[PDB]
Amino acid sequence: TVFRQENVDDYYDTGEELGSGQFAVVKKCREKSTGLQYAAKFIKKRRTKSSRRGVSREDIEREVSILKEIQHPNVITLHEVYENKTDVILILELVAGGELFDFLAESLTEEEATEFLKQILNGVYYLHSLQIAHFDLKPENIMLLDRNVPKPRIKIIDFGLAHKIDFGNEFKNIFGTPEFVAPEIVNYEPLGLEADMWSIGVITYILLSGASPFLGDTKQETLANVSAVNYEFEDEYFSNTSALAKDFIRRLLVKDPKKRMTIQDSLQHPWIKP
Ligand SMILES: O=S(=O)(O)c1cccc2cccc(Nc3ccccc3)c12
Repeated sequence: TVFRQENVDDYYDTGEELGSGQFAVVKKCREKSTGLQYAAKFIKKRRTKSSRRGVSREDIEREVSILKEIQHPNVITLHEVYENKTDVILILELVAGGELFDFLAESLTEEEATEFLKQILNGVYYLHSLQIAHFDLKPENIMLLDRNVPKPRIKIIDFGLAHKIDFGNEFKNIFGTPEFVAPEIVNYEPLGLEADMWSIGVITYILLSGASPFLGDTKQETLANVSAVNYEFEDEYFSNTSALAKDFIRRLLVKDPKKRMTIQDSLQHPWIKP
């Protein structure tokens, strides 16, 4: 699919940088015709077929195709796409409240944690209902709308690893951040919606304790810990956390993806359900 090849600068003015990655950067921007504000993601294209710099057009198109499908209060949405010889430029919904991750650096109560968690689950329920696996859920990819409120509103961002799961599983090598990837990712096994549910378990553990369940001193140690389900609830961190909260985490951090709670299970779990 080809995108708008007019100069994006004829239609938008850019401002503050919001984020920066290996082959992309996100700038706050303002559309000239409406004064409305967005987040412009500049993705560097591959210059040759066999290079490893830039993002393959297949991977860019996958992200765009998935984003075009999305309309939900807890997931980022796409406004427009432009391109030129060097970049594809996604004009995305503006989220300006910073990362959940940076909000966390400022441990949550269970009520505060579930406040965020419920929005994350609602977002994921929407995605999984559309057979979309995110594959990169972590605190850095949970963004706030306004960070200066009691219960901030969140949007799930970063669909750079997201895949449609048309057969209940995809077999692709889809490798994100060791701390947050499920054992099937570590082991290069077929992957499905279940991988996201593991990531939610890791996020929940961190929300409640400020500690990462599988984090080792090196990436290989972290990955080995994940594959072995090498985690425990440290009393120093969890002594005043309810056993039901621990139960919720325990049913997500399960090696066999078939035995892991699904997104529907997680919404009906007694810790979450009203
Ligand atoms: O996840 S995106 O949907 O692009 C996204 C959407 C909206 C706002 C974003 C702000 C900062 C970083 C992003 N991600 C990002 C990803 C890769 C490189 C640089 C930034 C934001």
